[PDB]
Amino acid sequence: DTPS
Amino acid sequence: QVQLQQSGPELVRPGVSVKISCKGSGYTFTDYAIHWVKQSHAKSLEWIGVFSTYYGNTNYNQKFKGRATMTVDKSSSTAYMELARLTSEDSAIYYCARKSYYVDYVDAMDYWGQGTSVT
Amino acid sequence: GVTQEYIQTTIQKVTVDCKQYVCNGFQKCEQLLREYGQFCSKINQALHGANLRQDDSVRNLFASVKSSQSSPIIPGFGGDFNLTLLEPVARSAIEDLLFDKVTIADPGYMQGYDDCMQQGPASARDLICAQYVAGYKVLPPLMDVNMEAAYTSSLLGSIAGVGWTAGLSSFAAIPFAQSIFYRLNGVGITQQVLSENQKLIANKFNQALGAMQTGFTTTNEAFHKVQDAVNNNAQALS
Amino acid sequence: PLMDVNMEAAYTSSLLGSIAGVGWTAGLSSFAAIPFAQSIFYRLNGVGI
Amino acid sequence: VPGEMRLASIAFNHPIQVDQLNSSYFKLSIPTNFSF
Amino acid sequence: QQLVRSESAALSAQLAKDKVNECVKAQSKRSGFCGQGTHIVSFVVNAPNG
Amino acid sequence: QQLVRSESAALSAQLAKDKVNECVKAQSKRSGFCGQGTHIVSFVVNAPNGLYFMHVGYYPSNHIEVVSAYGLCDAANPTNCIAPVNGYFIKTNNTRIVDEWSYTGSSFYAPEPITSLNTKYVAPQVTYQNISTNLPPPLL
Amino acid sequence: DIVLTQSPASLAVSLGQRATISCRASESVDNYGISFMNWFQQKPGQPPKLLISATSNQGSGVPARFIGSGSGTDFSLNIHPVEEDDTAMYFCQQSKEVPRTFGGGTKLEIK
Ligand SMILES: *[C@@H]1O[C@H](CO)[C@@H](O[C@@H]2O[C@H](CO)[C@@H](O)[C@H](O)[C@H]2NC(C)=O)[C@H](O)[C@H]1NC(C)=O
Ligand SMILES: *[C@@H]1O[C@H](CO)[C@@H](O[C@@H]2O[C@H](CO)[C@@H](O)[C@H](O)[C@H]2NC(C)=O)[C@H](O)[C@H]1NC(C)=O
Ligand SMILES: *[C@@H]1O[C@H](CO)[C@@H](O[C@@H]2O[C@H](CO)[C@@H](O)[C@H](O)[C@H]2NC(C)=O)[C@H](O)[C@H]1NC(C)=O
Ligand SMILES: *[C@@H]1O[C@H](CO)[C@@H](O[C@@H]2O[C@H](CO)[C@@H](O)[C@H](O)[C@H]2NC(C)=O)[C@H](O)[C@H]1NC(C)=O
Ligand SMILES: *[C@@H]1O[C@H](CO)[C@@H](O)[C@H](O)[C@H]1NC(C)=O
Repeated sequence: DTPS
Repeated sequence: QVQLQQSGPELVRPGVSVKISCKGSGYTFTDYAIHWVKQSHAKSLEWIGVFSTYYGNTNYNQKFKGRATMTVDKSSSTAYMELARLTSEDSAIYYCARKSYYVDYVDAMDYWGQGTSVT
Repeated sequence: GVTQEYIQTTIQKVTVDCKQYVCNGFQKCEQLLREYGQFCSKINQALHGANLRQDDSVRNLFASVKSSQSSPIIPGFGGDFNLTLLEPVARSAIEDLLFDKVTIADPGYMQGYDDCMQQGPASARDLICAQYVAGYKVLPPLMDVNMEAAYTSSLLGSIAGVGWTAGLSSFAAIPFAQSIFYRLNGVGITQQVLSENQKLIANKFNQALGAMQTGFTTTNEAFHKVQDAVNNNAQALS
Repeated sequence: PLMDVNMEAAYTSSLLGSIAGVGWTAGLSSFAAIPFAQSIFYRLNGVGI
Repeated sequence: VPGEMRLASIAFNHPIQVDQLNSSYFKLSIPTNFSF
Repeated sequence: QQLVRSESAALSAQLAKDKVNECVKAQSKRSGFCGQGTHIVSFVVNAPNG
Repeated sequence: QQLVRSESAALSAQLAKDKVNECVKAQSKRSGFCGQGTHIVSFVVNAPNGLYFMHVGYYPSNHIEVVSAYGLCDAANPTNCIAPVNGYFIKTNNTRIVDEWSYTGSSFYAPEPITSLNTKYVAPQVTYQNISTNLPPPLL
Repeated sequence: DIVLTQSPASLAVSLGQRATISCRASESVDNYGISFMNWFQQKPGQPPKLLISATSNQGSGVPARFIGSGSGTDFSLNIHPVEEDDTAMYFCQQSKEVPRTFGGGTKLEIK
């Protein structure tokens, strides 16, 4: 899922 | 804001060499070849030659190869054309012009000077 | 004339369910196996590292085969040269001969496991179904055969040319036949001869390539090496 | 280790000083001893610029 | 917190396609802006 | 056994990489590498594991 | 285990030796080795148990397509033919140059007049263009 | 050089009328598909002005009103909205080969  | 200033017209007697000039303005003069054209009538125009302003290389219409030469004063941003041995058949409006490429590999005459004339 | 060689680049990837391989979930051996549970942990880690290295060698290789630019591939490529290597716009006629002459078992993945199952022929004898008894798993290849075909079509379109200096920047984009004549002049054949013999040269070249249709036998050493790469993988699992 | 860290540093400083350049043919005998920037321009002209 | 993983296809970067031409002249691809 | 084989394949892949960047992408002047007849264009195709 | 590792390190050291005597001590024409951008100077430093190399390289961008010719000849004299050295003959697209054709580098686009420094004489070929008038090398 | 000719020698139209000019070449001007054809405009008391190039029917100093057309030896110029400030001499130009000759032209007029 899209980066932290 | 590009402009092509030119020398005034003259009624020169035959057999006299004639010098004509055109000064560029508003652009770097050395990045464009100068084109010269002769007009004797509204329907009669012909190419005279072309002069690189950076390398001094030229091409000429075959009819003027023994009579015309061209020079540049890089510090005056100006180009000159000289024509040996004037005759009454040379009366014309003379025009300097700036080379360009609106289309890839197609030479275009672009801006034109207002013209000058000799008789 | 033509010569051939096979250079292996990968090992089939395998993992093992170490708990399942040692015992089949009987509870007495599960209790006993726990005393040795750290051996299986070392086994799994070692195989995992080996498989990661196989994936990296593949990606590294494909990163260099790619060309930044190429000619499109169309039929009639090479003019009078025959060019049977052209894709059947796919893989290629030569790749199909090579894969069909090879005796390797049909791949899993799709449908895979349902060819292990009773919903299929009684004659299956695949070691691939035996993977689901023994706890083996053969991992799928990293690239997908379609992308692999695309990478080698890019190499075919980079031909014509390689000359004219550099070739690490500009792309000449000239006919294949023209690049051949430059290569022939690059080995000391004079240009005068090359212009006189152009059709003769094309015919001799085509005869050399025509022999490739008969080249896939075990008497061809390069083919034999392909066959034994397959045999080594099968034997390790058996 | 066999070499000591200091001698290893000396060997790679010698490589740094051999650059500029390996051109002018050979370079397995004579040493050009030219500025680094000049050797870069020869390398750029060696790739068709 | 973060959501679900996304399935995706691995991209294939296509090479620049230079048109093949016949006759006495040819198309040439050349760079205009090098970088170190 | 797998660790040994994996290593030899990696080294073999390095050889393949060099041939693509010499023998496929260029004419070679080196003799001894390719068929023994100077060099002219070479081609490469996919094969099982290589 | 130590005997196996020792052998692989020795082979790896042989590879390092070859790169120092090619990629560090000379420009390389190979491609392949080093970064994928031709080759220009490379450097090497110490690292634990080995050498660490850095390779400067040249990466092209912003490619354009242009018209080009295999060579040029005098239409009045079929035995005078030239071909570019380390570059290409392209149709001119530059306002500075009156000449119909121009010379450019093989790694970078930039037109220049065709002169004897950029050409070599070659045997005539059917694909060479016929120039009806102006070529400087030979002028005639 | 390629001889260029044009017709009708003059054309007269009503305001807002469509108008065209036909231009013929003694030999084709296409080389590598480039075309090399320029059209010019001139009025008394001033230098000629560039209008179009064979792939530029807008730009090159003009509005989309001036449409060049054709290939090979045949070319034309097409203006759907003629206005009285379009009365001018018009000229086909060869850029393909030296001397770079060009046509004597035709004159547009408002009836
Ligand atoms: C050839 O020269 C022309 C003009 O010198 C270049 O045309 C320019 O192209 C860029 C690319 O987007 C435009 O932003 C400029 O507006 C154009 N300038 C003009 C005056 O039209 C052209 O790129 C050059 N090269 C090629 C390959 O055509
Ligand atoms: C050489 O080119 C010919 C066509 O010019 C091809 O040979 C034919 O290929 C088709 C497709 O498989 C076959 O159906 C024909 O039977 C082939 N004919 C012959 C005489 O073999 C093919 O591209 C090349 N053939 C060879 C032998 O190199
Ligand atoms: C030449 O290439 C450089 C890249 O080396 C480009 O400059 C960069 O362009 C990107 C475009 O998105 C910018 O984000 C960067 O800020 C630019 N500068 C850098 C990386 O220093 C550009 O394509 C060209 N530059 C020119 C022509 O001046
Ligand atoms: C430039 O002119 C020469 C003629 O001097 C052309 O040479 C042709 O060469 C082929 C050899 O493959 C002959 O078969 C032709 O008969 C020659 N043509 C003529 C008209 O004699 C050469 O092709 C010309 N260049 C181009 C691009 O046409
Ligand atoms: C290339 O030139 C030949 C010469 O006759 C011609 O027959 C062929 O159609 C040309 N190719 C294309 C794609 O137009």
